[PDB]
Amino acid sequence: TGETIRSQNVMAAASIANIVKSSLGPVGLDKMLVDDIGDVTITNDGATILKLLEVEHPAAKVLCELADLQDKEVGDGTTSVVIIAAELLKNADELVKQKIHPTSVISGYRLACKEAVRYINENLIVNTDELGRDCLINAAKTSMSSKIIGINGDFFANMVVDAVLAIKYTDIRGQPRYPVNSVNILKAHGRSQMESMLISGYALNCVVGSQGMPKRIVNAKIACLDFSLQKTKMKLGVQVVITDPEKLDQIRQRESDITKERIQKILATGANVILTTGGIDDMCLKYFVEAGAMAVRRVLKRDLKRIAKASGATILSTLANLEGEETFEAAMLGQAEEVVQERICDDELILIKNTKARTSASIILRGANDFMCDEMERSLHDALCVVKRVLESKSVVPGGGAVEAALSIYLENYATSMGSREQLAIAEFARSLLVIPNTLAVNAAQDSTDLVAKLRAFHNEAQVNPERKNLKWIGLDLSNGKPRDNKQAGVFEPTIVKVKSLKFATEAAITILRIDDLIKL
Amino acid sequence: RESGRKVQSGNINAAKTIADIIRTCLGPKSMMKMLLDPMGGIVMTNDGNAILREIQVQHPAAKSMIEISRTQDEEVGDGTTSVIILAGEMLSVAEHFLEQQMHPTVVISAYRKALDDMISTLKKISIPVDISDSDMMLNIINSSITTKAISRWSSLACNIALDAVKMVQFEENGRKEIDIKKYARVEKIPGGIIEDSCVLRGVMINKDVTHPRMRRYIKNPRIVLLDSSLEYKKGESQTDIEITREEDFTRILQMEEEYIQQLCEDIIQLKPDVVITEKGISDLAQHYLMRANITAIRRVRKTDNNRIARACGARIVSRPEELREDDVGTGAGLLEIKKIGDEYFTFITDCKDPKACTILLRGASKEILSEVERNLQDAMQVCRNVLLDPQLVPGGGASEMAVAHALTEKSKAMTGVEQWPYRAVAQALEVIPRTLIQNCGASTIRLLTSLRAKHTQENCETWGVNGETGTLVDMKELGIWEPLAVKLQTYKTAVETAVLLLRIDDIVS
Repeated sequence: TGETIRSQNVMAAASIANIVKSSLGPVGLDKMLVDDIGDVTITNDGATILKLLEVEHPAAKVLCELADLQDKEVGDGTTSVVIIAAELLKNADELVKQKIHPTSVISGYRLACKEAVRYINENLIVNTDELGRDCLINAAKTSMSSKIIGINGDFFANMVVDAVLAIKYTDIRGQPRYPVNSVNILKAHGRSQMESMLISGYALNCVVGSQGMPKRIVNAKIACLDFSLQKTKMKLGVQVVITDPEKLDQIRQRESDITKERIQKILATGANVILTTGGIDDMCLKYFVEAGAMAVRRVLKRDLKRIAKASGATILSTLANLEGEETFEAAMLGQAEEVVQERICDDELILIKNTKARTSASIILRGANDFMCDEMERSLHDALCVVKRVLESKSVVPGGGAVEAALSIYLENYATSMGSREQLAIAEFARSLLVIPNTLAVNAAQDSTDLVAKLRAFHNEAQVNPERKNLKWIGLDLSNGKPRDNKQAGVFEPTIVKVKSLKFATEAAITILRIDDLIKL
Repeated sequence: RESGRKVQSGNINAAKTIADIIRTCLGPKSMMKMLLDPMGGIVMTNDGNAILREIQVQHPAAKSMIEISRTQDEEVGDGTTSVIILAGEMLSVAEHFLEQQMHPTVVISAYRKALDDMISTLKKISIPVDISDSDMMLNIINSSITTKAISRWSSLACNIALDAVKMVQFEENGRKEIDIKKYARVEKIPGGIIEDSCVLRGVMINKDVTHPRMRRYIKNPRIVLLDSSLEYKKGESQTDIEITREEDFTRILQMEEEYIQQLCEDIIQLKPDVVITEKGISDLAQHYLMRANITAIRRVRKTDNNRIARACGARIVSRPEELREDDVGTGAGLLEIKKIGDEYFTFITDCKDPKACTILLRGASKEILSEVERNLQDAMQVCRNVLLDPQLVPGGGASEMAVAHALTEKSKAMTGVEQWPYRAVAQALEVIPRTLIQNCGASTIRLLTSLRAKHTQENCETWGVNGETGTLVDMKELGIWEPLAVKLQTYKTAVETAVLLLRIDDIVS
């Protein structure tokens, strides 16, 4: 115990911190995680596994927690902040053992944790836009597993990454703005893949209800229904009594007719279009087609609620006062500029063009086969995830990795200047910075020093700028250990993402750095 | 919890020890594995299917290898051997040397291009079979039944299994993929002729539907499939309180039977003499059928009516209101209750959503029936695969060496790092020519190099070693067919799988 348990506080970290170093984000290898004892699970993403991992020691206790605390705030700096505590816990490891009360250097690590962000503060980019984040096309080119979309890791990456960046887009409830709301984008395999483009509207995944349901509808009042239109089993209608047989026909005829009456009250109450993520039996659906109104079925939960948001006003997706045997209460009124039921991307689907309350735009990514729609899926979603955070955070540092090599030297310069042991404190904080590019040497199989020492070999003064990847720092690669000018592919980091892990990484150790024993008294 | 080589060499300790006897257990000369049951028993297996089940787990990666043997069993049911063979055959050579070259990675993208050059090699050597001609399939389809070998019904059941997946092929996704099997199903028939083991439309129901009163046949009258509530509902569509009073009792029974009525007002209009009630089946409900001059059908379930939904092509009624013909017993319908043996066989032919067709299999006994039932499998599976993929490829060392030097040529084409996995993956191909000769008893070495020479001249285009003749020969000659279906499907799996456990450098908890 003592320094032993203090090491066990460090060891259990670096032990488990291996699994987050050896599996670093997506490029980290698959790790087989035994759920408890006999149930094994293959996975990765140290931001994730630690939770499926079941923490043995109070050391890794906070690690899974602080990584999640980092992860709750933002998804990056998470699998790392695990290591970085241990990485500092390795920096102060022999220090605490040497002469050092870490209280000295940890408060120096703090000012170091502080002084460093003041480069991250001065390290920003306003327009990363045609530069993207992790390049631009490489927001998708990373998001694309590259087979038929591989060179389209330029082409469709000029699409899906520029989509979230620039397309007319409706946030929650018909809202133009830089999306943190993602983008509605679909995938339909067929035709020519390069033909994948934007549609003006929401791209629906929907069972089309046009039997003579009017396809094109101008000024379309939209009813998007998560509540189905079902049907209701119903007994005898008007009266019970049969003197002559035809009443028994009419008595059981109002089963359909009262809804025929009420679905043309649905004309009266309102909608021109019925979108239903639930079911519409053609029993109800026909009542709309003979009403001259649109009724659409199993409109994708996303796609429908995407309409059900932009469509405006009240919508049955989030509401039910309707039975579907019942007439509408006009809690079902969404609004579309025009609904033109549209042939798109080997799909005949209702495509709701723009909105009354908005102008909607949805790309459909046409798979050469499903595999594009399979691989562009991530390209859809992950390059979505990228630019959303890019639009969410428009203050983002240039460079991910060579920042630390700078931040080493940037801080290591501030080290030698301060003096005394706090000079030493700052230098040992400039060390732990260099493991994040080195855990890139894990997955890319690079050479850590030849990676990181040569990263530090790049400078005039200390700085990370898309100006200079050679005369100074910028970028870094999952492809190499090589800094890059960020628009080719440099690794961008969001500024808000960085200072957090920076902040947090020292905040796991210092308390662990305080606790002097684990055991009973 | 494992890490590094301990995973990697342990990964080698996973699939290879699995795939060790399996190669003896594989090939047309396949040598069974002896097993020792926990009871003290024995199971003799050429199967990669049975071994992994019984044998206890020897490594965590094996638990992953088991499932890709399952995935191939899921995909086909054969190739389960090779998927754990091929992937485990990739694990022994490349990784540790290439971890000494420091990467799982370069091996992966190598495995990926170790995959494609075969996919590049195949399209020549994998060459379209004609699904039109039965014998053009049956040569593949005899190639399916020839190794597992129940010989008598490896004759007829093929033409049956040919017709099976053929008659169950309409398949419409819009892309005309043929995975379509389930419509084709065996029939467990007591007694009867060993022949007339054959494909009939729909699903003749052998499972839960056997009755003295269906009458003995209901042909034109419908078979009525109720998901819905044949039992009474005390309210309109609903139910109300029970009897504490004189007032409440009379009020209850009205809408109860009236629901059964208003059901069988709309249920009787579609003309069943047999209503099969899977749910809502109850004494008073079926007693009503007994009283409705419509057969009361109990001890019957969803599979039944889903098979009857697959038989006449009905849609099991989800609406308590307004039952109709095309709901249940689609078309004029045939419900044919035949005792071949003492089991009443519900024969529901006349399928709507046609080309959904079961397989009437009749032995004189269940074994000689199961002898049809087992031979049907590989046939109809490969039929499915041949109907899926209308191509065939020469088996044995043909695909092995033609890709082997290819990957080797590709490795020389690259002359890089990933060549070394190509060097490792090309040899993974050649353990099968070993495996084929490691069965017959000659020296594969002389033939390996000669099969290298078979590539030196012919690129081992159609020329493999044929396991049972143990010599290096054209398989278009011998008509020995792995399809681009069966093989690439098997090869695809292991290609991912070796990557998978190689994507594992760390096992944890």
